[PDB]
Amino acid sequence: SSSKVGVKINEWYKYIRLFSVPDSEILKAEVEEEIRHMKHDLLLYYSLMCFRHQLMLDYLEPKISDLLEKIESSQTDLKGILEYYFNFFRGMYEFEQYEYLNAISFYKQAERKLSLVADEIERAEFHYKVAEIYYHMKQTHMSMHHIVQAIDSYKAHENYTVRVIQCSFVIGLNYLDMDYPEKAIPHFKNALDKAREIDMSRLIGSSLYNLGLCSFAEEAYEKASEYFKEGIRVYQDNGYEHSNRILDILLMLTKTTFKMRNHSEGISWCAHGLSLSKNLNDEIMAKMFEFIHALYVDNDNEKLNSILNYLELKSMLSDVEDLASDAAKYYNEKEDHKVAVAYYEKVLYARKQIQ
Amino acid sequence: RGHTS
Repeated sequence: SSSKVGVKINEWYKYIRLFSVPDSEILKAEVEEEIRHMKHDLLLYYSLMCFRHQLMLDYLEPKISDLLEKIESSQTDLKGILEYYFNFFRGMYEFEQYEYLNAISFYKQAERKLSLVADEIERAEFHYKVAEIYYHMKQTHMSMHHIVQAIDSYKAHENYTVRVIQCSFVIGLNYLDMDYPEKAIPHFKNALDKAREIDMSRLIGSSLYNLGLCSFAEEAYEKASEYFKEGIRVYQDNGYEHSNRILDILLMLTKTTFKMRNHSEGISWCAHGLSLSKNLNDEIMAKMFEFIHALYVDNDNEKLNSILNYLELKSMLSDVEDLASDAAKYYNEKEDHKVAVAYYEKVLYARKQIQ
Repeated sequence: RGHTS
């Protein structure tokens, strides 16, 4: 009965995409009881699903390399939709490890076999993960192309509220990347209301963070700090004290408190973020708190350029542009127009690289 | 970047 268990793996995937944890645990136990007395590469499909299941668990509540060992072991002569799941899931994992070059390579290999995918929901999953990594790479038009396909499929179906809220995140954030904050606030707000409907604390705090990015773009720095403070509260009050994404909120608050000329609170916030970033062992976010410190405290420019180059070798030209924007503006306000020239030039370089 | 969750 190899088809009966592969069918149950399909249902396991369906409950994974629906973010139904009890159903996912039920079908994990059912399938695992079948694997013992079973006749293929089905063991890879099972392992592939154990991998995807783990990514859902990690997202809900913060090793995996053992599952990567069973995935990377004996992948000889792949074909069909199993090859699609292979490249797609490996791309999701590479995206979670700040490996953008590899995640894009895997996503494109999963895209070649997309006609093998019959479920509109599964294609919506692919389109959303591709639009996500395209927003992070600031390929705004490509990200919009994929995100509208994904959200149309999700909204056509029911109970995919979590994935629709994330699609609202991507849509609004691309509008924000086009200097349209008032066009991005409706989507972030809509996602916030639906985030408190399913009582998804992580999504609520992320909605507060994106809305604060809108107030930051409009230079309403107090309202931005309000969103950042309440997002930090929501994260560190609901079991998300050690989730890496909370650093993105602390970091923005560090800029905002620093921009409001509150040097002391900014000193403390940059310290909170640098310490927690070292604790969670995230070198990327750590060097980004190092930039804000070297810029807003002791004006260390060689350190700024060392960090900007580091961030470029990680293919994170978006964060390179954001930080060079911070430095060029800060030095321009201090009448230091020579070094302000240098960092505005780096913003131009990053924008051209993104193309 | 922003949270694409």
